[PDB]
Amino acid sequence: MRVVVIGAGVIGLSTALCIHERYHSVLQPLDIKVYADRFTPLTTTDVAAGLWQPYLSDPNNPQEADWSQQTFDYLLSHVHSPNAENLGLFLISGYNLFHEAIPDPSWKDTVLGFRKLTPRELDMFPDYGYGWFHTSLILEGKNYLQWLTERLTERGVKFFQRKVESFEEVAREGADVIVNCTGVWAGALQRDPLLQPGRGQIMKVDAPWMKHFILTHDPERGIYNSPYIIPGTQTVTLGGIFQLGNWSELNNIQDHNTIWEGCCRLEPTLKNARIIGERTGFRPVRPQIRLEREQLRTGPSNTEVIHNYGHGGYGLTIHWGCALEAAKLFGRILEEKKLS
Amino acid sequence: MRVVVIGAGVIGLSTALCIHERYHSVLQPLDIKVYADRFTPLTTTDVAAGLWQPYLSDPNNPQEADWSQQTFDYLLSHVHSPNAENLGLFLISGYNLFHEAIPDPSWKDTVLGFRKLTPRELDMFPDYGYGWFHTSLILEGKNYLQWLTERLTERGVKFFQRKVESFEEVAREGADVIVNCTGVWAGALQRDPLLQPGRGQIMKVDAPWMKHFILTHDPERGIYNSPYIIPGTQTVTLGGIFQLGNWSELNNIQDHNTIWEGCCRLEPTLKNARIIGERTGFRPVRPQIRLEREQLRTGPSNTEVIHNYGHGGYGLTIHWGCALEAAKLFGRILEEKKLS
Ligand SMILES: Cc1cc2nc3c(=O)[nH]c(=O)nc-3n(C[C@H](O)[C@H](O)[C@H](O)COP(=O)(O)OP(=O)(O)OC[C@H]3O[C@@H](n4cnc5c(N)ncnc54)[C@H](O)[C@@H]3O)c2cc1C
Ligand SMILES: Cc1cc2nc3c(=O)[nH]c(=O)nc-3n(C[C@H](O)[C@H](O)[C@H](O)COP(=O)(O)OP(=O)(O)OC[C@H]3O[C@@H](n4cnc5c(N)ncnc54)[C@H](O)[C@@H]3O)c2cc1C
Ligand SMILES: Oc1cccnc1O
Ligand SMILES: Oc1cccnc1O
Repeated sequence: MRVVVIGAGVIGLSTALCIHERYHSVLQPLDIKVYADRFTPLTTTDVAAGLWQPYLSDPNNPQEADWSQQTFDYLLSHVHSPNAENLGLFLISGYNLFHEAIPDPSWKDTVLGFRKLTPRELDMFPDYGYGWFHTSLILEGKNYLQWLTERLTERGVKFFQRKVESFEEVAREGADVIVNCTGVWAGALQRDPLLQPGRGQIMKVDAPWMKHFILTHDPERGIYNSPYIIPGTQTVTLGGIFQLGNWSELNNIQDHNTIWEGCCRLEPTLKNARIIGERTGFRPVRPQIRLEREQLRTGPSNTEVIHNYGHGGYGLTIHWGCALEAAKLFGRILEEKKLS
Repeated sequence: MRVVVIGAGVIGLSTALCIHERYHSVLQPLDIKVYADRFTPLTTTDVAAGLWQPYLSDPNNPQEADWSQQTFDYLLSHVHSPNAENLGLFLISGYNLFHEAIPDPSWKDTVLGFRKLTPRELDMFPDYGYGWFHTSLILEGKNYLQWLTERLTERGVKFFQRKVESFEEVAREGADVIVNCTGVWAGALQRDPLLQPGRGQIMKVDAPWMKHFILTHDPERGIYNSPYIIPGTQTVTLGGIFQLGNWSELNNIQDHNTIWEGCCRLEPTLKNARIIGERTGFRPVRPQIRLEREQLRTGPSNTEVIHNYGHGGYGLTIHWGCALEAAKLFGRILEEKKLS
């Protein structure tokens, strides 16, 4: 039973882990290998602040609401363990701000102590007249990736640095199952007109007095395109850039100024902050996550492919539920192959 | 009009400033001097984390409730000014934890978004079965003292390092008004059996993933004797030591282990925190603050004394209200001296 996971971002590594921990005791030769073009300092997952918050509107696929929920419940049950720091997991509260009244989010009961902003609170934000406060979680991409990595290593999973040119190439070389977690780059292996980059650019700043996240929302400009501030473990993330179809993996002066003007307007104390770093990445945007099986007809017998990609701006928020679901699909392959 | 402020902790410095800004334009020869034995790194004020939160039970003197509200309102009006960091002022949310239901506090409408804990939140704290969540402010002593100092200097207020042996000594050398801001040490200038040290000890820790304050309450061990965790700007404060009558300005191994065990039980992730510093200070405990006038019968004509001391575990919380009220008493001296 030879398994190749393509992708070493959050989706790949979590999925790889979830499959191993669930089926290594019911499969004798269960070889799991991770093939990736880039690893854990240099993926999109690394660029993310790691805040748990799904989109405000209900998911096209209501399944996604569950996957996010399961991810929250799971992370929360580990927020008070000696590991948390190593994962980069911790609790944070903060504000979602809007110009006008809007309906509560579907997830309002997943988070802790979700409530509307009282007028006292809104006065700290001239530009805003409505919003929420709640306590969520941060799972810092970098850390989380390192942790998954050493968890995978100690479980025997081998890692290889390579670009896969096609599914067949990997099946040809002997994989029985292929787990496709190639993110925004999925379409280079199998055309997907629905999958597209939402370019994001962030600034890492030194503002340790910042203890709340602050997300602003403008329907006029679109989701993820309004300034946000998200404190991390060691630094504070400044953002508010979302540009569909842009493939330029390079920091942009204009976007820098936009991050900075928006965030300073939002929180004046930020002016005396020190700029540490800046980064760009590509949310793998898609009307819904592709997470399903496909029998790839190649040679004598077809090899099995589990797709797990298109997590847009919520990959950390949802990764774990998706990983449990990929593992499920994996178990169904086994029983059909009469190996369970 | 020669004015002497005795004391350079938060009470001295804020009262000095408050008096200058309110009366420098209505008195020509208004000279203000601060006499203190210890300054801004070496005061009890500096040992304090800076959380704004009055005692749970109502004050002996209900005036104190306003003085706190006033301090809060004022600090909150500057939370977003571009000075804030220099002040060491910032917003923070957090938990008050209890073993049993208790009535809401009187200040519940001063803080932001005050509410009770939901069951989900309580599960993060086995040992506790009830509590609060709300958003407050932190005014870090060290920074705030540094800030007042530069404000006072540019106002031409002179500081002198010296231990004052008596009120007479000071009046003898020319002061018309004396502002008594000598904290826990006040009894040495005028016996006060009501005033006593509530010794405290705290650990400063490197735990920057900690974004919430956590205060625990136990009636069996009593106020400030229960473990607490309070994130600052650069470090986190570990505490929960209150000992009436203890005059030992020296870090105690036992207390160290108590802080540590209590806080680790409370937040297991603190196990891998790095210990940076440790400090001891003396809460100026007294059944109520002494903030009032006294005409001290010295030499030919008596000199006026404003007492401002005995702020216990809540000096930073209340200091501003206290200063405005000390200035008011000052205004009354002037009109009696027929000089307004
Ligand atoms: C700026 C920003 C902020 C974000 N903030 C949040 C947040 O705050 N909270 C949240 O939940 N989500 C957030 N996200 C979303 C999150 O960043 C992404 O959803 C998530 O990282 C998607 O990860 P992935 O594993 O799908 O892909 P990636 O992390 O990009 O990993 C894809 C992997 O596949 C590999 N690969 C691709 N093609 C091949 C190939 N042909 N051969 C070999 N290897 C290949 C790549 O090398 C890489 O290893 C944010 C996103 C951005 C851009
Ligand atoms: C461990 C600990 C933690 C605390 N945490 C908090 C908190 O989180 N939030 C909060 O609101 N409060 C807290 N407090 C309470 C706060 O620290 C005190 O209320 C406050 O510092 C008292 O300030 P003060 O200016 O009266 O006295 P001090 O800060 O001690 O200043 C007194 C000054 O008077 C001088 N002085 C005294 N006698 C003489 C003399 N004869 N001649 C000359 N100078 C003299 C001293 O040198 C000193 O300069 C804490 C206290 C402790 C001990
Ligand atoms: O830019 C983002 C901010 C928060 C969550 N997801 C994103 O993509
Ligand atoms: O130790 C303390 C913590 C918070 C407030 N006051 C104190 O004294």
